[PDB]
Amino acid sequence: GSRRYDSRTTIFSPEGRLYQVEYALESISHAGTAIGIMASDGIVLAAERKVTSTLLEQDTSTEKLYKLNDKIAVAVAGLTADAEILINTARIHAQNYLKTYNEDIPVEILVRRLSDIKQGYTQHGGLRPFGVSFIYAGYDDRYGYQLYTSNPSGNYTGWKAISVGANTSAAQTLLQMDYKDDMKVDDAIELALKTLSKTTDSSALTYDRLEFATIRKGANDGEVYQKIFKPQEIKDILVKTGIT
Amino acid sequence: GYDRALSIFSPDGHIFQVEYALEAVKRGTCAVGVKGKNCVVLGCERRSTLKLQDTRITPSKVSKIDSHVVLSFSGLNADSRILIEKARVEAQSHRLTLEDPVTVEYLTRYVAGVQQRYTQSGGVRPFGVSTLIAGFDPRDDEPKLYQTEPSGIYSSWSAQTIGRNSKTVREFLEKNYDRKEPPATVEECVKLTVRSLLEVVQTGAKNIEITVVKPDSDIVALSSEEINQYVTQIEQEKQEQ
Amino acid sequence: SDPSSINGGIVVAMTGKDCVAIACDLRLGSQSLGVSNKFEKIFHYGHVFLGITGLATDVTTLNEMFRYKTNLYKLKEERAIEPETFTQLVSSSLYERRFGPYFVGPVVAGINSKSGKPFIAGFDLIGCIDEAKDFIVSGTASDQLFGMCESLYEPNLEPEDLFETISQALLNAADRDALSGWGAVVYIIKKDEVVKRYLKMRQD
Amino acid sequence: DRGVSTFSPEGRLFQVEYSLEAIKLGSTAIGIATKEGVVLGVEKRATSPLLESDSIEKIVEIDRHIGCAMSGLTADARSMIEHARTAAVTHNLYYDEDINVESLTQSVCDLALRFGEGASGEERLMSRPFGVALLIAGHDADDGYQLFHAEPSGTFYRYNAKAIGSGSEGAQAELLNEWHSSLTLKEAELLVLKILKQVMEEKLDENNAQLSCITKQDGFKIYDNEKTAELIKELKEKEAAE
Amino acid sequence: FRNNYDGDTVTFSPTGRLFQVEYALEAIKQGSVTVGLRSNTHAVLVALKRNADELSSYQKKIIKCDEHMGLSLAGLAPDARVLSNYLRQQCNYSSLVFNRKLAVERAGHLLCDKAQKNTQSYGGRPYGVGLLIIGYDKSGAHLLEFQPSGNVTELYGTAIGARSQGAKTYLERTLDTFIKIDGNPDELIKAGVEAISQSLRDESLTVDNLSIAIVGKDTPFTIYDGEAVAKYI
Amino acid sequence: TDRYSFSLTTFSPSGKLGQIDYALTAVKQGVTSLGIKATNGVVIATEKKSSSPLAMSETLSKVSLLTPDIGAVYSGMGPDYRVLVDKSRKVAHTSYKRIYGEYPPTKLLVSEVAKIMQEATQSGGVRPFGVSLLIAGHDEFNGFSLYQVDPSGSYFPWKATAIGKGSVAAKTFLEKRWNDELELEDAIHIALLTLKESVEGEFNGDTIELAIIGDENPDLLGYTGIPTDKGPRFRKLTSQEINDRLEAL
Amino acid sequence: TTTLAFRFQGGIIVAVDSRATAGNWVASQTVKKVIEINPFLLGTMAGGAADCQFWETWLGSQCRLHELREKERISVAAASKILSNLVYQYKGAGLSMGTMICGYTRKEGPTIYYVDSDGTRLKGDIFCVGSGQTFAYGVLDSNYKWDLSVEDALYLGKRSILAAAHRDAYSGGSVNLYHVTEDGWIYHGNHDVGELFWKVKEEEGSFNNVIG
Amino acid sequence: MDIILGIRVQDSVILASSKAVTRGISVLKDSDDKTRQLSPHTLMSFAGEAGDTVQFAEYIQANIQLYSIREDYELSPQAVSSFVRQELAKSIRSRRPYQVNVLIGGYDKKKNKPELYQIDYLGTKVELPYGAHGYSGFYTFSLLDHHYRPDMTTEEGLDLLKLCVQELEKRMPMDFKGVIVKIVDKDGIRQVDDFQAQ
Ligand SMILES: *[C@@](C)(CO)[C@](*)(O)[C@H](CC(C)C)NC(=O)[C@H](CCC(=O)N(C)C)NC(=O)[C@@H](NC(=O)CCCCC)C(C)C
Repeated sequence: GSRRYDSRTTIFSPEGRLYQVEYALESISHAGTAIGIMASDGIVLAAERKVTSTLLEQDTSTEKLYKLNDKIAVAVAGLTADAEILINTARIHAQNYLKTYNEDIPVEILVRRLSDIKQGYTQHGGLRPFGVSFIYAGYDDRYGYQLYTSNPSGNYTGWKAISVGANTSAAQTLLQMDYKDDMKVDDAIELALKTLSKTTDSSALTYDRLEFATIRKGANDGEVYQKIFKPQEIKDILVKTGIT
Repeated sequence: GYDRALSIFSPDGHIFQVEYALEAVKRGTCAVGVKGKNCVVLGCERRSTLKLQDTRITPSKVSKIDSHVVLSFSGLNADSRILIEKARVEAQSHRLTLEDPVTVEYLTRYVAGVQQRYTQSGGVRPFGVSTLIAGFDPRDDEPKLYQTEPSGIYSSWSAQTIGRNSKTVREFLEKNYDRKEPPATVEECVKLTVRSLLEVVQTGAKNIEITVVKPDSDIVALSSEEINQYVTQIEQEKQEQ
Repeated sequence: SDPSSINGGIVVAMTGKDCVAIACDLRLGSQSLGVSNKFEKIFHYGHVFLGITGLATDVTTLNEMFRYKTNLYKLKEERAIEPETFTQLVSSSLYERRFGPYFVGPVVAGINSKSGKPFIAGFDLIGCIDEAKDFIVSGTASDQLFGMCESLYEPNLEPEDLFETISQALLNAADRDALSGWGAVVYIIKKDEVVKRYLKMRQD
Repeated sequence: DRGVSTFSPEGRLFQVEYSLEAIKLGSTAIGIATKEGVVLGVEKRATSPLLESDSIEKIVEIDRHIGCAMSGLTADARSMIEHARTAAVTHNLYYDEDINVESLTQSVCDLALRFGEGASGEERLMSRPFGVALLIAGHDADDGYQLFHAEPSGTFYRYNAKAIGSGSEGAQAELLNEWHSSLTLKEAELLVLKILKQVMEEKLDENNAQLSCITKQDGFKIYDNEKTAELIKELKEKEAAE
Repeated sequence: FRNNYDGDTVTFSPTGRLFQVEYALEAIKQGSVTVGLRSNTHAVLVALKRNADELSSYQKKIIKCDEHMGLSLAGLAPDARVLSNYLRQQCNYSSLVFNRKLAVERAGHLLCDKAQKNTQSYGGRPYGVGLLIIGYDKSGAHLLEFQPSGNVTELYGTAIGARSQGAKTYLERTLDTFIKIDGNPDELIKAGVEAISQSLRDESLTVDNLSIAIVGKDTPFTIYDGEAVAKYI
Repeated sequence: TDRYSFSLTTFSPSGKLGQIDYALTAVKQGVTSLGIKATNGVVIATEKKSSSPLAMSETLSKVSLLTPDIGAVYSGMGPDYRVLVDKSRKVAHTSYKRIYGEYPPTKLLVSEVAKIMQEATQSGGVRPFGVSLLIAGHDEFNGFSLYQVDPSGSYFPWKATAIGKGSVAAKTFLEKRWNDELELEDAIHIALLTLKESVEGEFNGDTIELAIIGDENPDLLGYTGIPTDKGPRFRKLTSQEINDRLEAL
Repeated sequence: TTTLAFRFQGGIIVAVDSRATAGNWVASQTVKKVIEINPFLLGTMAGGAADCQFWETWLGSQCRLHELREKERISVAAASKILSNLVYQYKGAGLSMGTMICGYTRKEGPTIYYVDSDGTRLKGDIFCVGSGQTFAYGVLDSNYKWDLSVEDALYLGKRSILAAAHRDAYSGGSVNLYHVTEDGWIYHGNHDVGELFWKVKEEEGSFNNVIG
Repeated sequence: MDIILGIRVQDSVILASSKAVTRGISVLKDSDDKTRQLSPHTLMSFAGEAGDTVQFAEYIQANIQLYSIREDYELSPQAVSSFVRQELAKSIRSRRPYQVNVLIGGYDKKKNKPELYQIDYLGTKVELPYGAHGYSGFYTFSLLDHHYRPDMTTEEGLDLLKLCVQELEKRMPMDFKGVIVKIVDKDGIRQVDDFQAQ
């Protein structure tokens, strides 16, 4: 029968490692780098697309940054195809929560549920795992600003600053060297650019290769605001830091 | 749909997938549990590999199953969330059909039963998790400590540890824990816990997390400040000699 | 017995020169018993305003539902729902429960953000779209409202004027209905701004 | 790979045979049947001294007249015991009588071959056989005191005496020579204690070994530690005598 | 060669053989010997029981299906429990719906058809047991042989199990004798005892070792064990 | 019965998804197709590679309409494209038109198609689709758009691109010629020239398939009456309409 | 039916009649309306005969299972809820049963639960259930003190049934008595109303409304 | 029906519940607590059909308790009330629908304000200063209209309740055997034991 062709995607190695989870994590370490830094007055998300073409459209494009919610957003590293399937449940889940409790979903409860969906493909069903790592950046009336990461294993953790994708080891050490707690948002904006600029496998770090977002609570509106930087805005902020 | 037998017997008589699930536990961070005269203490280690974390929101290693019973684990974190959840649901069901919170033995037996069930159902792999379940039975002031493992086997321990280097800490407890006279104080029982983890983890302010469960649903996790004081005293014990 | 007749409440919408107006009463009762003088019947999703009369649990549900559906829409489309389009989402949503309907009488009002065109629409409990240029009425005193509007209404009213006309329509209709009234609220809508006024009416 | 329920060229089921090898790794269990009662003994075998030995439940009550001793992968036995009790109590509900030991055993063994991968016949959802053997002891009106050995193969033999687990083959040649038809219950209790002592790795005491019996009068009892301690004391006195 | 064509019953060998079925047949040859034999009045089963120890019991080889039909087993005991049960329902159904004693020839066709479905579908292993079914329906006395391939054969007399070739040559030699044993059950049972000892080698058949069953015209299907078979030793 | 309830695309030690990598190889073997986006329109074009001089090229349409405002072209395996087009049309109704009474925006119908292809990457017992698609469309709120959809399920927006055989050399040709001030007539001119580098054989309206997303076509609607209905923006050019631009090329 | 159970100084008294009817036809005068769940647990029966008998025997089974499983005897709160929850699954199918579950556990002491097919479960000290509950309540309420002796408490229970047996047409036959203590239940006899009425009337002076 | 009253004042919500359980012609109990504690600062009372009444309440109780354990956090009164409403809104269009009218008395620890919620078996939720289910409303709603001020103390709130209870004992045909009264405030849930002859 079909027994012959079954890869057995949900088994342990003699070592006690999940083959498919490991090989999927290896896949992600090749995808474009994403960075999340959380400050005292907001959170920053940035990402780099792999290299692309001039012809490529940058205005309509939003491929690594996604809005999950009024107050939650995500950076993607891995297969976009896989990522959208999950992003769509994540959106449905938040709405379900809102329909039930008449309150916006707390950031962790959202993160946990996705990570539980991921864990599923790890334990039963004989299907392949989602080749996706997420950074989550959101706000709620309980913990305030939150930054999470989740990978194909279904494991999630909380961070002050984090990276997924390619060269995360190199990027983590650089953050671990320049990050401090009393940081302003616009200080964390600079850090994320510098970090990407130092791990870039390309010649130069240009606007057409970058995506940028902030989940900053307005210093006048006094409520939470999301902002996905449009090409022109990134072009402007890149001259400020000194990368032209 | 998918029912392929993943956990099966081998020529010599082993279920390889369960043995490999144990190996996942052996890789997990160290977890310890010791019971005193009037309490149970739970100790866990936190990795140093990546150090830009957020302990406010990162799940803690010790979780409440009910107001009176806690569960710690060693192994795959993602797998643990499934076990914890089922256990919490059964805690509520139990209060609802019996009008009484769960006994530690019962709750343990149900976590053990799930684990077993994944070792002889088609299409699933065993849980890469061993658990330590601790607490006090309703209206009872006798401390309880139980250990479960991927095979679904469970039993009670005066003291036990699981995870990486649990051999090192188990050897420590086997010579330091007296069954005749258990740790009489809450304070005395915390010291014995920290001392045992200090064999494995390297001078851990952040590296050791302690949770104390007392009779009648009195569960209170210890801060980095309090634990720090124990370690400060413990390392001064050696130098006097 | 009649679910449309247990809780009470009325809604009316009306168009003018570069403006729409939507209005409701605040009553939530159970037969003769007046229970809440606060129960509002208008909601908005971006610039699209919806009013619902009928069985109040269904009113409450359908609110939550259309918030759920517009939220997901705006995230996928990256733009706010438009009155014309929303109207269509309301119809298909109701007709989905054709043989077990929501006991409601929805009303849609707003201004197309692109074309600047004023827009109102009415529905029955199974999603039949009743599109009108002048006015739409709903609830336990729809008869009284139909007569009020058909008489008081004239086209191309100015924002200030329209307010007077719609309020006097609602008030006199609610005073001939035992299950409507107890307060009232009137939304005046312009392309740029929206103005919400509570009215002073009989409390019996 | 290969089918789970697949015959070897010799004519046996691969999964069943390997399962039998898992049982040889388990703790020793001994049953002896007499006209005064049936006796069940087990080795606790604690892996560490910190393990609380009386939480090793390798003897379980199935009904007031039927008891069970296990050997092998013991977590595998929970659901076999659950089935057993439900069979017993369910039989009592329909028939207002006590289930026959013979038929209770047969019920348990019916579960044993319900493994496969969506096979022909009747809905058998289980990915592997049980890795445990059972000794089922009891009493019914018709056939008196009985001891059954329940293999994961689905077959069940009746024994006058039976040992299962690590030291079973050595213990079996021992029980062969020792058992007679006119044994008293006290002689049987001491006989279980003697054989367990011989095959164990640890020195046998009231902590690492557990006794039980089933008689017509008091039904099925698990001996408390203080009771067995006094029988261990009594045995040592008698071996020293001759 | 054989290595690649024995993973499941769904696969044919290049020669045209089904190895999984053939290994199931081997389980019968390892089983304890049992024998059948009939005349026009009565059909008889004689079976040798196998024990594990001298402390264990001799596991039973004969099963009742209905008041006119039953069988003896050789091979896997659980598979005999499944198969005998089925025939018990098929006998039961014939009675309740048609007020009919299900004939032994159709008994075999039902066993043949049930066994066959296990040899063609993925996942399902063949049955691992052979059966000797004796009956007395509306057409006299019958005896059937069942192989887990599906092949059912109506015979006067036959044996299955270990060393069963000895008993089969005996019945082949004394055909003209035992078939004419009409009206005397005893001298048919005694003819079946002399058959099974042709397949003995090591042990002498004892009082808790022997198992005998009889059906016929004025006798219903019954089981003989213990001191009740003592006369035939 | 279907015993294939497990994934057929899995991860290899290196992090490659084998079946997808291979599906993409099949796309390079397929005939060249391209797409260009002007300020007031979009053009998609491909080559009709004929199986036999006896086959009628009209009966096989490599360019297809999905909605009145959305068109699709491909490189790779034809049969896989065909069944995708059937599903793409259906999904545009079930998941959108039957809900909102209007057609899905270009980006959302792409998104739906991507999903259908992604499931072929993960579901039990299926190989991925062996096609890359080019979707060209218009919607009131986005204007004109061009998207590329890979066997993995990924999608990228393009000012211009090609897929298949000579895609490498064709993308280089487009980079030279594309600007942000192009009219739709120019975009067609470039498209014909870019396709000329791929084609060895006959180059006419008989062996070249081309369609546009331009102005509303009132005379292609089929009815007059509703003022808010102005006709489809998808237009497939005829054999004759192509030859008209090839006479002065 | 008439049945009662109440709680006092020295445990629980349980008393029931023994009559079953099909309309106005007296079907039986010797029905056992008390199920003995175990040495410490009792259940009473009122309403549909089969519904009570069947499910309360099923209850007995469910309790034995709890013992085997948890190595401990089931609490009165719990045992009542096994029945209460079963009965609620069927709510609307037309089950008809008013039940009382009385027993002793160390955790709870003396405990009585009322359970009906409406799916109502109530804890209390005094309950009367069935066609003739009101007639029992009259005599029971008017003579109840917490500090009754076991002898007096048993009598009052017996007397309360008799009152109802007399007036209620759908009650009678004979009285069955029980006493629940720390050590479990004690059966206190089967008293035929035919002989009891004339014994009580004579010895007590009551029932002066009757000729004789 | 049973009596179920609630009143919100300045710093607390007060709930009053009929003590009687009556089946047919007999009062079976005169001391029934028609309430469940959902969380340390949220209390729910209930009246309706014989069986559905407790079964619904205990079901809502399990879910909120499971939530609190899972999140180590207490839901706001607004959030709990919404959850309940939806459970009943789900119920109404099912095979055999829950027949229960509830009041939610909560103190939002985050907002430092008391909250009261009336929800009928239809899932008709409304926030109120004072609330009543069933026939009880026909007497209390007009009494409270007259005597209620939003700045009242918990003490003034209890006087106002006794006055509602006296009116029901006087005019309503049922003997409901008095009320069990509970206070929900910043310190949790406590029971006013001596309401009998206060
Ligand atoms: C009192 C005698 C008052 O009825 C008790 O409640 C008594 C209970 C004990 C446990 C028997 N109940 C009966 O005797 C019932 C009363 C039936 C009933 O609930 N009524 C409608 C009045 N009688 C029966 O259960 C009788 N069976 C039936 O009526 C069922 C047959 C109908 C199916 C076609 C039998 C005892 C004769």
